[PDB]
Formats: sequence, C-alpha cells, structure tokens
Amino acid sequence: GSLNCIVAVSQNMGIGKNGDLPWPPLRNEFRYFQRMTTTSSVEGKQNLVIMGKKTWFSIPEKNRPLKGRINLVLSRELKEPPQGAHFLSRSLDDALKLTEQPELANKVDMVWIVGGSSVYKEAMNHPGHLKLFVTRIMQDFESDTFFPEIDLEKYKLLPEYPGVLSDVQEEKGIKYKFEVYEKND
Ligand SMILES: NC(=O)c1ccc[n+]([C@@H]2O[C@H](COP(=O)([O-])OP(=O)(O)OC[C@H]3O[C@@H](n4cnc5c(N)ncnc54)[C@H](OP(=O)(O)O)[C@@H]3O)[C@@H](O)[C@H]2O)c1
Ligand SMILES: Nc1nc(=O)c2nc(CNc3ccc(C(=O)N[C@@H](CCC(=O)O)C(=O)O)cc3)cnc2[nH]1
Repeated sequence: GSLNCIVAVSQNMGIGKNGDLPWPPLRNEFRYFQRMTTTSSVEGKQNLVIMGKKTWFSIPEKNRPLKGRINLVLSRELKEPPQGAHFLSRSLDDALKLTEQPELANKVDMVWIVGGSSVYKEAMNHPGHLKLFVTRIMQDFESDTFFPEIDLEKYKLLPEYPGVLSDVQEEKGIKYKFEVYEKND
C-alpha cells in the first residue's frame, strides 16, 4: 500500500535531544500523534507503527507498547523485539514484507513511520504514495538529531487536510502548525 510519516520538527529541523524531544511536552500535539497513528475505521484491524530502536526507548516505558497500534522496531543488531514491542525487522523492506505475511495479513489498516532520522530519510525515498504529517514547532530548539530536508522536486505542501487543524496552535506558550506533504512518485 502507501506509507505515512509523522514528525514534529523545530524551526532548525530538530526532532531529538538527549534521547527525548527538544521541546517540553505538548499534551495536545502528543494527542494528535496518538490520534493520527491510532485512528483506524476498519473494525478488526490496527495501524502498524514502525520506528528505530532509539525512538522506541525515547517513549516512556508506561506508554510502551503504543496502545491500540501494532509496534514494530527496526534494529540490525537485535534479534528479539525489545520488551513490550510486537515485532522486530532488520530493514524497512522486511517490515513492509511482514504486512503480507501470516503475522500481519489482514491485521494492518495503515502504516505509520514514526522512527528516527534514518527511518524517515529512507521512508521519504520509498516508491509509491507518501504523506508526511509534519508538525512545524515554530521555535528553534537545541537538538542532536534532525529531520532530513523535504525534497520539493517530489513533495508538495497540501493547503489544508481533512481531520488536521489548519490554524497555528499554541500549547505551553509554544506555537506550532500542522502540515501535510505528499508525493506521487
Ligand atoms: N517527531 C519527533 O520529534 C521525533 C520522532 C522520532 C524520534 N525523535 C527523537 O529522535 C531521537 C531518536 O531518533 P534517532 O534518529 O536518534 O534514532 P532511531 O532512528 O529511532 O534509532 C536508531 C537505531 O534504530 C535502528 N535503525 C534505524 N534505521 C534502521 C533501518 N533502516 N533498519 C534497521 N534498523 C534501523 C538502528 O539500531 P541498531 O543499532 O540496533 O541496528 C539504529 O542505530 C530521540 O531523541 C527521539 O526522542 C523525535
Ligand atoms: N507529530 C509528532 N509529535 C511527536 O512528539 C512525535 N514523536 C515521535 C517519537 N517520540 C514519541 C514519544 C512519546 C510518544 C508517546 O508517549 N505517545 C503516546 C501518548 C499517550 C499520552 O499522551 O498519554 C501515544 O499513545 O501515542 C510517542 C512518540 C514520533 N513522531 C512524532 N510526531
């Protein structure tokens, strides 16, 4: 099928700091992430969330696995899914493979990439339809991990998107904007 990426990025393209988010917790932005990644109208099926190993451990243990979603972790030097994770794959291809194998066949509604820099960079270059759900955190934040540039040659910003607020949001005195990008490539 198609892939969704979801990310929140500072104005300096930061996504991470010290294995956590660069900004303080934004409850309603987290609830947006939860709603977008969890929402599945197909009764009997759940969404697949795919993430790198560091992203997995950046989720507080009490929120692992991400409830109402199939949690799959990518790791090349791990051979059991980390404690609480539903699946492990050695590559994005292997994770997508898994979708049409007995483990996940007719179990998976949508696929959400939530995983770190390398997972996004690869997902973003994957053939077929891609949507990037990008929360623009409209402050600079000190960050050690960054979201790759969005290639405008293939990706276009959609002006609005059904189910996504169009106006700038503000929580805990931090403004942000929900964006959705799309390629057909
Ligand atoms: N929206 C956001 O703001 C957002 C989203 C995600 C993460 N973050 C933040 O970013 C940081 C974590 O992201 P990160 O980029 O540092 O790490 P990450 O991509 O979650 O994890 C890196 C590790 O995951 C595994 N991995 C990554 N790509 C893989 C692939 N294609 N195949 C197999 N395994 C793969 C590797 O593990 P092995 O070494 O075991 O092979 C790699 O060392 C944290 O600070 C987190 O809070 C923020
Ligand atoms: N838009 C967006 N915002 C983010 O903060 C985000 N974070 C990651 C990676 N980090 C995290 C960290 C924590 C949780 C988390 O705790 N999620 C819970 C929230 C539950 C609650 O608020 O009580 C969840 O159920 O989804 C998810 C991803 C990936 N994509 C993102 N995308």
